Amino acid sequence: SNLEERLRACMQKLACGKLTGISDPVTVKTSGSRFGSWMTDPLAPEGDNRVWYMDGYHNNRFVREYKSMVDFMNTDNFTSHRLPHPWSGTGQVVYNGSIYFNKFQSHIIIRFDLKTETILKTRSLDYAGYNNMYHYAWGGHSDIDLMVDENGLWAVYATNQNAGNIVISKLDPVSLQILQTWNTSYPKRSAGEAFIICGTLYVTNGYSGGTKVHYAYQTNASTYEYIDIPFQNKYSHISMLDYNPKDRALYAWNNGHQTLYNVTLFHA
Amino acid sequence: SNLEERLRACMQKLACGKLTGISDPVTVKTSGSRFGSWMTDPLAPEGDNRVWYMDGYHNNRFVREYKSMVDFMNTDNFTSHRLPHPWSGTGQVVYNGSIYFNKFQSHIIIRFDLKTETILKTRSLDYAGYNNMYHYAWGGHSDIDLMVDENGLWAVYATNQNAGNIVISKLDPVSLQILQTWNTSYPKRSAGEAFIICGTLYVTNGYSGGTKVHYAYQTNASTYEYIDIPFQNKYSHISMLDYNPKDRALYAWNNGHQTLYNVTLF
Ligand SMILES: *[C@@H]1O[C@H](CO)[C@@H](O)[C@H](O)[C@H]1NC(C)=O
Ligand SMILES: *[C@@H]1O[C@H](CO)[C@@H](O)[C@H](O)[C@H]1NC(C)=O
Ligand SMILES: *[C@@H]1O[C@H](CO)[C@@H](O)[C@H](O)[C@H]1NC(C)=O
Ligand SMILES: *[C@@H]1O[C@H](CO)[C@@H](O)[C@H](O)[C@H]1NC(C)=O
Ligand SMILES: *[C@@H]1O[C@H](CO)[C@@H](O)[C@H](O)[C@H]1NC(C)=O
Ligand SMILES: *[C@@H]1O[C@H](CO)[C@@H](O)[C@H](O)[C@H]1NC(C)=O
Ligand SMILES: *[C@@H]1O[C@H](CO)[C@@H](O)[C@H](O)[C@H]1NC(C)=O
Ligand SMILES: *[C@@H]1O[C@H](CO)[C@@H](O)[C@H](O)[C@H]1NC(C)=O
Ligand SMILES: C[As](C)(=O)[O-]
Ligand SMILES: [Ca+2]
Ligand SMILES: [Ca+2]
Ligand code: NA
Ligand code: NA
Repeated sequence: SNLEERLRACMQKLACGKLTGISDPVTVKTSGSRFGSWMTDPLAPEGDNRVWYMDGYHNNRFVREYKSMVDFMNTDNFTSHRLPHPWSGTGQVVYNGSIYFNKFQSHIIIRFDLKTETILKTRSLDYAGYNNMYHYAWGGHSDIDLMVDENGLWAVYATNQNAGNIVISKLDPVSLQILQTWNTSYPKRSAGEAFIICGTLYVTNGYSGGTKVHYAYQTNASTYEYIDIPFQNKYSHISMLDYNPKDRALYAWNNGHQTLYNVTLFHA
Repeated sequence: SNLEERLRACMQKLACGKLTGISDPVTVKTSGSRFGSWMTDPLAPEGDNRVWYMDGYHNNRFVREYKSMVDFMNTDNFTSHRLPHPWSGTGQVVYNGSIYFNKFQSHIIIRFDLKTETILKTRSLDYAGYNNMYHYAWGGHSDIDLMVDENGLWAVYATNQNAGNIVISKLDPVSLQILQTWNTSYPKRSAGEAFIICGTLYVTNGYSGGTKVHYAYQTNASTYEYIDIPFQNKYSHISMLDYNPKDRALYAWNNGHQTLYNVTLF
């Protein structure tokens, strides 16, 4: 049981490569307000296709849980979980059964276990801005963006000591301690969103109109480059874009729609 | 236990990289004739540190088994296994309990199970040269060279349809079928020795003198480049150079000496 998860994690790392393409988005659902996030747990056991869904970016503490991806498309059946604190932004992630989010109007990260419904850890992000200071271009208190890739848990934010440029920190999923930190050269307020695939942070140019990935920072070498990978902004406003390594897709909240993007990675 | 093997094979592939260096050799044993091969199974279970030893490039069918590396260094304590046919060259490999070798005066490959002492599979290598035809630069009927890396079992040889240039084939360890073939443009006669690391074939400039790895063929892209990775030829003649994925080292038969090189990957 434990060796299977160790093996699948190794297989994912072996199939890693540079982002070369983003296919056309599929519309999974039309629901919610203009802003929000949705996601699945890439470390979910066999079965367990539960979709987690958080509407809005402010003073909403209710998380919806859908049974599966198909029940998320066609039905409105769900159970609601009340978080002890409201989240800020749409930067939450669900990882190995716990939801990680930014506490409302703070730089505090909270790990909340979804089965027993209890706070497991609370830790402030050192020098991270908050309260619409280093938001993504679309605003909405998106100062801190937590995400998961083939390597584990990550925090994307910005600090005053870095002139408001994006900072990447690898997090420990249990202690929430910063294991390593990279200073990028990209202003977080000028990015429309960001996502990490295989240790590489990809940053988009904006949130409306003709969007593209145009900056990549490689953490394995602390190098960066400007690129041009366009993707279709089907409903013209994107407020959430995150990669899921289990199904190699970007999850997006797009102007009151929930959409999915297949990605292409380089494989010799 | 099967997933432990499956997880370890994944971990090895994930730790792969480009060859960047070869350390100074260490002389493990002084024995044997001018030509031969020695190796360990990269897929031996824990507790199996057996060293396998084959003296000569012809007229010998007796494989020696030593208990461990330390018994190989300091003792002459070994068991003899008599193969059903003599081997050709020094390009044998031991892999997951079987020995793979080229049968004397033929291009046939034989998989021989060591514990049951049984031939498990026989198959002619397709279009491969034999009998001192497309040998390495040192000769010794080394027409066909079987090797193992992180990805499994390989066969390096030359064909006439490839104008005498090195051909690489990935083999199935059970059926001995050719899964995929790559045509290089490196003339096998000019190759001193060759070995595969992480799907890349490395070819040395000679079996003698100031030896150097100077050619790398990347099978993941069918491209090649010229490199410069010098290593010391302690005893002036090398009849065997094999990579072992488990210990990240090169095993060599250096003119009656058995030596080991550590490799550095990127
Ligand atoms: C919602 O759930 C109820 C009870 O669990 C079930 O009877 C009903 O069919 C479900 N509706 C949909 C649309 O899935
Ligand atoms: C996921 O959680 C289980 C127990 O709930 C733990 O044993 C396991 O190590 C965790 N996996 C990771 C990758 O942290
Ligand atoms: C990032 O920048 C801050 C302040 O500019 C500095 O204290 C820290 O050492 C930097 N870290 C790296 C990895 O460059
Ligand atoms: C991604 O590709 C898979 C298989 O090619 C397909 O089943 C799935 O529908 C695709 N999803 C998107 C959003 O393109
Ligand atoms: C071989 O092993 C025996 C005992 O098993 C020992 O007495 C003998 O000395 C060993 N051979 C050598 C060359 O040391
Ligand atoms: C090694 O041999 C065993 C037979 O005992 C087999 O089950 C296993 O799959 C083999 N391993 C490889 C990598 O071929
Ligand atoms: C290699 O060359 C032979 C003949 O020269 C040809 O039949 C074969 O298809 C070639 N293989 C590849 C992979 O190019
Ligand atoms: C190779 O490296 C290992 C560990 O660094 C060491 O124990 C061994 O002696 C080295 N062997 C050679 C031949 O340098
Ligand atoms: C999308 As806004 C101006 O409420 O941060
Ligand atoms: Ca994101
Ligand atoms: Ca060799
Ligand atoms: Na996120
Ligand atoms: Na060999």
